[PDB]
Amino acid sequence: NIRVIARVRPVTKEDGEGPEATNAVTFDADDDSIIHLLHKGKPVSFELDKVFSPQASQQDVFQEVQALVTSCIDGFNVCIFAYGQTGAGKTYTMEGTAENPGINQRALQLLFSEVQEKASDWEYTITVSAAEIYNEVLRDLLGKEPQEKLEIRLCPDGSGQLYVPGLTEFQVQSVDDINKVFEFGHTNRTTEFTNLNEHSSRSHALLIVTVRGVDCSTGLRTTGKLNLVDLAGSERVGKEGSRLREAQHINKSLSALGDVIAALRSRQGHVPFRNSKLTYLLQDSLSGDSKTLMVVQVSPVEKNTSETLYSLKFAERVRS
Ligand SMILES: Nc1ncnc2c1ncn2[C@@H]1O[C@H](COP(=O)(O)OP(=O)(O)O)[C@@H](O)[C@H]1O
Ligand SMILES: [Mg+2]
Repeated sequence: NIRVIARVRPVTKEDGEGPEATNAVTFDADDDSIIHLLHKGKPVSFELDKVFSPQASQQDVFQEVQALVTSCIDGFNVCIFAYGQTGAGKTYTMEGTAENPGINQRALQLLFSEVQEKASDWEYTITVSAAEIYNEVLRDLLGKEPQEKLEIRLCPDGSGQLYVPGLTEFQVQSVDDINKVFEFGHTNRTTEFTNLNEHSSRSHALLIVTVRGVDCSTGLRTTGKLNLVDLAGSERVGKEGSRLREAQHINKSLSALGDVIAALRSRQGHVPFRNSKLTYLLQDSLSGDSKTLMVVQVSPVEKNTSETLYSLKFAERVRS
């Protein structure tokens, strides 16, 4: 149910030239689950569920996702997380570019094509919401300025399921529709009266896709949730006051996410969902028969081996 993989991005301009850009990440010839880090002259090795090299394409990465996405059609819930330091490629993996679309566009494209193949008795509705978690505050990335703080409430039917009053939902039917939603989101982040955080690297951004089906011949209903999560950057911040508090919020929320996934993966009795807004919000898409994919992004170069080490230790911790 719970899988942890790493993606090593290629060298970027930010990596520079000279000794700092020397390669530090190598691999095993036979086992694609192994990653080797050279850290301050000493080798450290890690085992994950799968490791993607700097040659891995967006399509290669999506092969880890396509089966999860089709299960949402059937009513399963899924979370996909991108984790790692700012600059390691989280947004590239999740959103991609026009020339190289990421997981978000490929997942929605696959949902639309799967829906189009269902029998004529079925009616599917696909909607998207987008939310920001900044310093444990939840706001609607697609909401009207000034965006209020949102509450996470228990459904009043006693099911124990959670909902977010006032979170906006956009109906989408095509990749062109989702592109229009994403463009609106980008513009909406920096309006004059916004309460959204300008620095995307310091907040968790969640794209919540809801897939609702009804078999119109019987009234049978399915509800699948696909949560596409571009996490705040994990890098350590050297010792603002407000910058430090922000870094501490991020550290505690990411650590809580790791605690929750590790507890779920090991099928321990107590899963501490309540310890963070992110894990509490997503608990119905993490527990039970839900499926989770954690994608740990790392830089390949010597300059970043401290943060690569921290990121890969996080990956091994949640695996386990
Ligand atoms: N797999 C990849 N292939 C090519 N370029 C990448 C890849 N991952 C990241 N990049 C590039 O690295 C830079 C930082 O990536 P970004 O997605 O902004 O990282 P993050 O969201 O983790 O801060 C961007 O310029 C992006 O184009
Ligand atoms: Mg980013």
